[PDB]
Amino acid sequence: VARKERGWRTVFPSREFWHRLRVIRTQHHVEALVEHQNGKVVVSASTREWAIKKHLYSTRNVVACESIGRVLAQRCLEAGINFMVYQPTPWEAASDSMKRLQSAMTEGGVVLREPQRIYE
Amino acid sequence: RRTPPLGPMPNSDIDLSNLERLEKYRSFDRYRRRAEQEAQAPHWWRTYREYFGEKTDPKEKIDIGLPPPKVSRTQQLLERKQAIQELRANVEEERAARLRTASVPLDAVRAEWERTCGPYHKQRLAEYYGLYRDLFHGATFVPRVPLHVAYAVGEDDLMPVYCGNEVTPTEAAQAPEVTYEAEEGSLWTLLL
Amino acid sequence: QTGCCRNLAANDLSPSRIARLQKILHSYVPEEIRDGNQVRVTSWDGRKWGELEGDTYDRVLVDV
Amino acid sequence: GSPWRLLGALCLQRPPVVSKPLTPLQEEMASLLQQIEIERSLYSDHELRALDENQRLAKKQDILLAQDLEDMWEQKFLQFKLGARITEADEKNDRTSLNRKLDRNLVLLVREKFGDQDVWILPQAEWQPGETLRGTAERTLATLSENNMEAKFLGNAPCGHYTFKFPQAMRTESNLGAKVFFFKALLLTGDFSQAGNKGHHVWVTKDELGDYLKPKYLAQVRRFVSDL
Amino acid sequence: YKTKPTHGIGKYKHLIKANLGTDYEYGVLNIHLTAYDMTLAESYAQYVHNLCNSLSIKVEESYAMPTKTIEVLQLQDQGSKMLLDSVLTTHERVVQISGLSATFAEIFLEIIQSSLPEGVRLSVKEHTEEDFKGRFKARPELEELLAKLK
Amino acid sequence: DSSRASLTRVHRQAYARLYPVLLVKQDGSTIHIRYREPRRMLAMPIDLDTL
Amino acid sequence: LDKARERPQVELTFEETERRALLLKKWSLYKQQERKMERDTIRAMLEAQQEALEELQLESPKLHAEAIKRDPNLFPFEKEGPHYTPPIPNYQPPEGRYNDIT
RNA sequence: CAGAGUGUAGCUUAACACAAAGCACCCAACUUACACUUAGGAGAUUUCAACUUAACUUGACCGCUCUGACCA
Repeated sequence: VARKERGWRTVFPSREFWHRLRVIRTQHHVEALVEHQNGKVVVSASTREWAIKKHLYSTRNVVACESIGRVLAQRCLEAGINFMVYQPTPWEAASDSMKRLQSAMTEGGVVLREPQRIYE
Repeated sequence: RRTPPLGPMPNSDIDLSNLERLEKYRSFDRYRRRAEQEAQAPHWWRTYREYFGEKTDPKEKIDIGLPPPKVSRTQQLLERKQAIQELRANVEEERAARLRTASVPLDAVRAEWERTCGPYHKQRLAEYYGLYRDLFHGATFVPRVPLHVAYAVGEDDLMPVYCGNEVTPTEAAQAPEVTYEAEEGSLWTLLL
Repeated sequence: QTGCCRNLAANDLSPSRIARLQKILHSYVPEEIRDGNQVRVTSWDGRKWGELEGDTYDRVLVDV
Repeated sequence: GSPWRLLGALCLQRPPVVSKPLTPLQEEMASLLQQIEIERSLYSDHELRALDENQRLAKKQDILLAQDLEDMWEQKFLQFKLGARITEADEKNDRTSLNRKLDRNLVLLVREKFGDQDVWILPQAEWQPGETLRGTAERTLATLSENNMEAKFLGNAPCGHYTFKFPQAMRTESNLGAKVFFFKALLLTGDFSQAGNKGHHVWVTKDELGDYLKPKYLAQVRRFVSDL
Repeated sequence: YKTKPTHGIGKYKHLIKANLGTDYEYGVLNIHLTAYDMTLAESYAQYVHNLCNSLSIKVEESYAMPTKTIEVLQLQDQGSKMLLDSVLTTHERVVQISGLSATFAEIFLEIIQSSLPEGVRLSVKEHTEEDFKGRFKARPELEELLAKLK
Repeated sequence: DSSRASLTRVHRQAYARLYPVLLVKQDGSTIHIRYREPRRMLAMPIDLDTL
Repeated sequence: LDKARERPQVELTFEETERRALLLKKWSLYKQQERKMERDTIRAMLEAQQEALEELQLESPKLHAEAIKRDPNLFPFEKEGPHYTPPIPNYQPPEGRYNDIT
């Protein structure tokens, strides 16, 4: 029943959500962020931490991206977050690493679509 | 009538003389990353954060938690670099990484996560729910000692409570199981 | 129809005549050829083409 | 005037005549490129020729077969002898002949006598009024003993500088020191005569350039001399 | 608003772009790469195109020249009639650069000739006088040019 | 170095097989090129007209 | 366009695929050093060239302006690639004829 | 040769600690080529100590630069 920040039809990305799955992949490390619409970050999962780095041969491969999603999906259930939006670019959507990250979140119990707001 | 600006112009630093010999973005992603950085910077003009961003006091929120543990960075880094080389030494790990068949154990990662950066993530997660805002009126504390609380449902199942997970009152009808790592002779106080 | 022209510059001063040209090309020539810059349909004075584009085209057809 | 003498040096270099041999890692990659190329290419006119003949011969007017034609080409190649990539001068270590080290670039060195002592340096000539600094470097070729060579000068700016001072013996207010400017050029064609070779000049690479040059002089030359 | 101190914050066209060779720089250079192997000619032009960008040198255009087919005829054994032996195809690649300093020309020329593979010919000629730079123009490009005259 | 960009392959989707062959010039020099047939060496003859 | 020129695609063994895969990763590092050496080579030439010009300007300002000017005689510049074998001093090529198709 | 100065892979006033980061660079695919993107690769604290967190502070050691000496 909480209102979503609708609008921003002429800019990307949109704002009509409560939580947004934002993935930041750098030259060496890959970081996935789950943040609220207000800008506050809910939970984070990145390859920079020693917890995941010690189990990854490479932090910049497809395996690292899939591994971040599996770890993040477990943390999303712990945090109580079950629904979030994913807003990738057309080339990022076609990328193989992002496809496995989406599968990891879905297999982790997280739905990549938020339910529509109830107005009445 | 023209009024001089109250501050530097957004694109004033760019030199228009040698415009042809300047590196361009050449991509959408490069501009987006630069666009996000400036959107998080204060400006002298009216901005979205001014009307919609959550106002915060200039005073830094005080800390009432335990002092941080003392860790030797040089010794800690030395072991990590050696472990990576040994992991990269094995050709099976590279083949699994190249064939995209490898995976990480979630339980082992969380156990190491719970001790290294678990308290810091929980503190940030607690702030989202406004626990520090309500319980301590904004005062924050790092949960240095992890707390394990789980409710006994039936005789074999357990419902752990990590941070804000959904728990029904039926599962919370009785006192849960409370465990934590502590030294002998110390005194503690539980609160719900 | 010849298919020998990679880039075309069709200019007529009257927009009404130009609008007829677009419909004729649309009805006959498939959109894929007209999709790119291969066919450029503009409505300007032909006297400008003697200065704006000098020595650009090898074959010029002038029906005044 | 100034107490520093202007000398126009010249850096004549011989471009490689033969390609540098491939490294062991390059050999594996080059063979890989050929193997990938075959697997992603269609049958040629000759490969289709072999298939047609084999099917026809299996059932049973082409006089020359595909396999027979390949044999003729192989025999002709064996009769032809390739030129020696490693020349006799490399075996003899004769650093005066351009035929040596065709794979690597060569640097010309001439031995001149200063202060009753022989020092190997690049050819150089003192600058003169009413002449460009580059033009003095071109004059160095004319001063060479019995040389018939054509050099291609690249640009007009000097490629380096070396500074030295007299060892308190010839040091004077009018003559305090000198500054040499290095001009690089490419040896298109020609070579020196057979009158004098060993004591006159040598041709050495960058790796073996330190044997003749001084430690201070070698440092300034290795900056504008590459070893690619 | 114009009277507001934040006037002009949305201006962007002054950050967007709307040949003569001086005595210090070379105006137009055409780097012709002739080789009988098509892969070698394409690869060297690709290396030069990457090299020019790394050195902050503008590349105007990268294109190819029409293939020239040359038949090789050899005298028959103990005869007088010419017989076909082989056919060689001549491939040429052109990389056009502009904005090269006179001082940097010596360094650039040495780098390319050192990296020139076997069987590939290097040919750089000053073709700025030839001009004939007839290129098809897009509508947004052409519209701005007409507005200047109007 | 001449090997800066010499080691390459055919960048075509459809093409016939090519072989590494030697091209003997009018001065005896040889270069490596690609020929349709597996002829290990080729020698360019001197033209009679250019005399 | 005929499909009769197509060749059968023989399956690649795991050892062959492993050999190719490990070869490409080592080839990427090999080419990185060649660029690094070439990058430093250009800088070494450029740094010495600029410093030499500075010394020439103080010694003679007029000669400094003459060197920095362009060289019209430099272009056009022609250069041929290396060969596989050195030219034979005593070689008589066979007779022949050339025909050009355009 | 001393004399001063200086020090994280190319760059950075990145490095509170949870961690040695970001960018640039390198290969391949795609492109005539570039660029974009995808898929991959290589990386650094000069070295030892100081009550310890110390890439950070103090010297020592060590690596470069700079002015004279030395110099053809």
